Amino acid sequence: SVITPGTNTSNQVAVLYQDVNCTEVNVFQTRAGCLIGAEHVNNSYECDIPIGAGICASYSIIA
Amino acid sequence: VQLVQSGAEVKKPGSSVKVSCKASGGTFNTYAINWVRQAPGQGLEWMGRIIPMFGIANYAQKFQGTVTFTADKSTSTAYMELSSLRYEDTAVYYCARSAYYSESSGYYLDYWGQGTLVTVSS
Amino acid sequence: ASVYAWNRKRISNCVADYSVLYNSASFSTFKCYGVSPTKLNDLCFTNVYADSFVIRGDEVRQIAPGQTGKIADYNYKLPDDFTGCVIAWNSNNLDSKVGGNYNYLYRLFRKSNLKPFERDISTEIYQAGSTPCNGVEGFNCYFPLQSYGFQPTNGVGYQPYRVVVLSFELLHAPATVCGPKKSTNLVKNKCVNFNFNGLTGTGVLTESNKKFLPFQQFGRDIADTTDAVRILDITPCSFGGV
Amino acid sequence: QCVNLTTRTQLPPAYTNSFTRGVYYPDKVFRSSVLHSTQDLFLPFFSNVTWFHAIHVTKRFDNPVLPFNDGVYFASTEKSNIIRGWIFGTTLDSKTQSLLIVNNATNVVIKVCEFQFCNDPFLGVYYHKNNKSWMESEFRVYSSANNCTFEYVSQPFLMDLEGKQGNFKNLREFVFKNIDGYFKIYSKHTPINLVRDLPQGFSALEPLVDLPIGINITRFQTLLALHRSGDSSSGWTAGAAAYYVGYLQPRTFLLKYNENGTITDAVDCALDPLSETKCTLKSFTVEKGIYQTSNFRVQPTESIVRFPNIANLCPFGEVFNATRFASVYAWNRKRISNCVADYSVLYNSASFSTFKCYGVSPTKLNDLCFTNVYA
Amino acid sequence: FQPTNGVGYQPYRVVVLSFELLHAPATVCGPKKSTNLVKNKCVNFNFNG
Amino acid sequence: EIVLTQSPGTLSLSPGERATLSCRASQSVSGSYLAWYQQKPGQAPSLLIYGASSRATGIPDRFSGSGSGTDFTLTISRLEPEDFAVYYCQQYVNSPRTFGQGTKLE
Ligand SMILES: *[C@@H]1O[C@H](CO)[C@@H](O[C@@H]2O[C@H](CO)[C@@H](O)[C@H](O)[C@H]2NC(C)=O)[C@H](O)[C@H]1NC(C)=O
Ligand SMILES: *[C@@H]1O[C@H](CO)[C@@H](O[C@@H]2O[C@H](CO)[C@@H](O)[C@H](O)[C@H]2NC(C)=O)[C@H](O)[C@H]1NC(C)=O
Ligand SMILES: *[C@@H]1O[C@H](CO)[C@@H](O)[C@H](O)[C@H]1NC(C)=O
Ligand SMILES: *[C@@H]1O[C@H](CO)[C@@H](O)[C@H](O)[C@H]1NC(C)=O
Ligand SMILES: *[C@@H]1O[C@H](CO)[C@@H](O)[C@H](O)[C@H]1NC(C)=O
Ligand SMILES: *[C@@H]1O[C@H](CO)[C@@H](O)[C@H](O)[C@H]1NC(C)=O
Ligand SMILES: *[C@@H]1O[C@H](CO)[C@@H](O)[C@H](O)[C@H]1NC(C)=O
Ligand SMILES: *[C@@H]1O[C@H](CO)[C@@H](O)[C@H](O)[C@H]1NC(C)=O
Repeated sequence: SVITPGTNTSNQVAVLYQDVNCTEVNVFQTRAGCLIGAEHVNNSYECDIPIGAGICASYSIIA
Repeated sequence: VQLVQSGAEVKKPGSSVKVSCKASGGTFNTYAINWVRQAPGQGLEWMGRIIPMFGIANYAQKFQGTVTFTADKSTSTAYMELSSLRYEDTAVYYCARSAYYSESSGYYLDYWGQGTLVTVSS
Repeated sequence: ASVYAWNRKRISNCVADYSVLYNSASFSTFKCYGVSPTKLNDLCFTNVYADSFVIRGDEVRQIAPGQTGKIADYNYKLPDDFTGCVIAWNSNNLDSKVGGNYNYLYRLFRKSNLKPFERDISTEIYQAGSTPCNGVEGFNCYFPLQSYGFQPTNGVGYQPYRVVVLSFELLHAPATVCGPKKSTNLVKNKCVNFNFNGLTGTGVLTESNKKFLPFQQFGRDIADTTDAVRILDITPCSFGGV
Repeated sequence: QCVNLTTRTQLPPAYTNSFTRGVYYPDKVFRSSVLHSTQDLFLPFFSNVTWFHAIHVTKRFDNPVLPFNDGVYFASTEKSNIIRGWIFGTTLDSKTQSLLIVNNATNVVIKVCEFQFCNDPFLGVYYHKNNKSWMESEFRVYSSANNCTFEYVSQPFLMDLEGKQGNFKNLREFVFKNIDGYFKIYSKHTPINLVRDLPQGFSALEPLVDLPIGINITRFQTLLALHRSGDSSSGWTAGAAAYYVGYLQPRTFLLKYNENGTITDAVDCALDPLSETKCTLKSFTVEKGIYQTSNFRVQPTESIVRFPNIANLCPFGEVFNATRFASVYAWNRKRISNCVADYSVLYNSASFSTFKCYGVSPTKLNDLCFTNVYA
Repeated sequence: FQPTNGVGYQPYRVVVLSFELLHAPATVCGPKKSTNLVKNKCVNFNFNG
Repeated sequence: EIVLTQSPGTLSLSPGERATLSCRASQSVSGSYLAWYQQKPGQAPSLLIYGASSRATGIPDRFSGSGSGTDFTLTISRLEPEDFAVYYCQQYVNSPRTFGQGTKLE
């Protein structure tokens, strides 16, 4: 899955491998898979790009 | 069927020579031509073979770089060139036939020419 | 030319008379694949590729696409689609000589099968054993090339067939070769059956304001259907429901 | 007659980054205002291409051997027409049929023939100090040409031949492809106003010609025109120019046309995930969101076969190494049943004069299932 | 057969082996070239057919 | 390189009896790729046999090969005065068609 904030906004891209333990191929592992290219933060905001399993992403790209 | 050979060559040491084996009609295309040294008072040594259709000549390790094999598709004549006359190169070279094929795997010398005597003189 | 050295000629920028071939009927095999025979072959091709060889009568079948044999895998193969024709005729008088003619050669053995089209002229000694043989005829290593040997008094399976294999690329964009049957007839603004490169269809010709390029003949809009053809626009005549 | 070129200072090859350059028309079909996705041999976006210089200042005379894998993109920055053409082939020693392109003033002469190419094929323009005039002087490319039929003609006009002062002003883009017995040359010309760089922007590459040759090409050269005004083997002036060489690979590109017939923009699908999702959506603008584009999968490293081991062994040793063998009239038969067999047991000793096998042969077929074995 | 004699006049033991090629019973088979195990990586496996 | 050694170098001694001319090789001759040759003095060799035992055109079947493995036999069943000539061997297995040293040389 390609997570983007829109070409009109920025060209930054986050890549989500769904249900893949991607230790063998900014890596963040969740039960929905593993996300690369977005910095995980400890805050909680309104969901913008629904990744899944209670995890969302928003615009650098944060998860 | 008849493969007449060139006459004896009067070659002073170091002077090159080219033999002239003459193929009868139908000999070159169907069959390969091979050269044997037949050194004086000694045995027979296989210099190499000429494929007169695809122009392929392969030589043994001993004679490599010392002899050149050429054949003329038109006039059906076989030629062997000696780079220079080294002292041991005196001999009676012979040209013979071959099969150079798969179905017939006997690669024997079908018909042999009369022979050419090379030496320091006559 | 021999089967191993399959000669190719390019038929370019000329009108063709496919119907003289059909009405000759002297050719032993005149099988056509993809293209239809019986006067329907006179349709435009980008390139007409002709390859001619003299093969044995029994080996004619192998030339067909997706067929396997010695000739097919070591001398000449055909692509599976094979938009084109296979043409053969018996050259027993012309290509058989008394005492046999050994001027025609087939590749009995080779290391691997070939590409769909491939001309191997190599004379490297085929290897059948551990020993290299130094590219000389020894045990378990023979000349890959093997003779035919057509004889005047011989079986039909063992007599020479002159074979011309014609391939037809149906891209049709260059339009080099085209049947002289059609004419211009100066037709526009009416429901007609357009035909400009051997691609038939129905519709109304219309003047074209779009600008093409010298290398461009056709123009296709969305749905990959013919819209403009060398410049005239193709607009199908009115249709609808009642 | 060719002369070996000396007084050249060695310098490691240079490389530069090409930005969205090397896109041509995939076919001869007119399209307009449509996003077309096609797979063909293209130069990758933001790739590396090799840079070759020629600076008067050594003299940097660059003309080495370059491979021809699946097609070559050749960009040329010029102001005095230093590059005159190219040659293509496999050995360039007249053993195999070769090709050569040369922009001669009288006629372009694409020659497809067996040429005995020398070590340093080149051209040379003489300069006269008596009056301002430049004329072609030397042409040392080939020596023999016997076995061939193809030869061409065209109508170029007298060009400049003079070495102007300043920066590069002409960009010549070429793509040479060899497929289906065709040598396709696609060309474009552009006016550029830089000094020593790679021009930006995007430009379509129209088909110039499609030679129907069908030859095997593996190595190719580049032909330069030098300038002269002591020794002829060692003395020459290079003339200021540069040229870029790149290699195409099979990729899928999404192209966006205009109301006209030209190609205005293109994107490489396999460049980065952003371009991947642009190709997936069949659009050049991607709205904010999450999109499933591809599917990652681990490719198997190797193939493994584990079978039951040899546990029952056939008594071939009993039959072969027996103390007493039967007479010919009383031929003795033994049945080898229900045991795996060491078919690697009848030639490795090769004591046997004959391991002449009929029908089965000494092969893996030997070392295979047998209904009954009679010895 | 005599000890000092030509090999043409010397004994050759011959062990004629008859093998039919239908192979439906398959009573005798080769070792079948078993390889080794390489687990913990994606692999194309073929255990016993 | 497969060397050949002819064993009876001068057994003939103006022979009036059947002969057993021999050739032996370092590696066994594979698939009977051997030949024999008739080199009458002052003249070129003439093929006598090919394969192992296959006879030749215009050469009587009294000339008989009897070899396998290390191919080694040329047998004159009834000896004739005119046939006297140094006899040579040649192997087409691996070797650059090398010859032996001759068995019936004076
Ligand atoms: C030019 O492209 C080449 C690709 O062949 C790059 O060459 C090597 O790239 C690796 C990693 O990508 C580096 O570790 C090497 O140091 C590179 N250089 C060599 C082998 O000379 C190269 O990076 C690209 N760019 C330039 C400026 O050469
Ligand atoms: C073009 O010629 C080259 C010779 O340099 C061919 O490359 C060889 O191909 C043979 C197979 O025919 C291989 O056994 C060699 O190992 C190859 N050598 C090298 C250096 O690559 C090439 O295959 C030819 N291409 C075509 C299409 O005929
Ligand atoms: C986004 O779009 C608006 C109008 O559609 C435009 O003004 C703006 O420049 C665009 N953003 C960028 C970064 O180009
Ligand atoms: C699989 O994912 C888990 C996350 O809970 C991780 O601890 C484990 O190391 C991963 N497996 C491998 C082989 O890396
Ligand atoms: C993790 O979360 C806690 C509580 O929200 C916060 O205090 C801390 O700074 C966070 N750390 C990072 C590295 O985000
Ligand atoms: C003047 O130039 C011409 C070529 O343009 C040249 O042929 C001629 O030799 C020149 N004159 C002198 C005196 O060199
Ligand atoms: C090539 O031309 C030469 C003439 O120099 C002549 O040998 C013959 O016509 C041709 N040979 C081959 C092998 O094509
Ligand atoms: C390209 O299209 C524009 C319209 O936007 C037109 O003005 C221009 O003339 C066209 N180009 C050519 C070469 O006709």
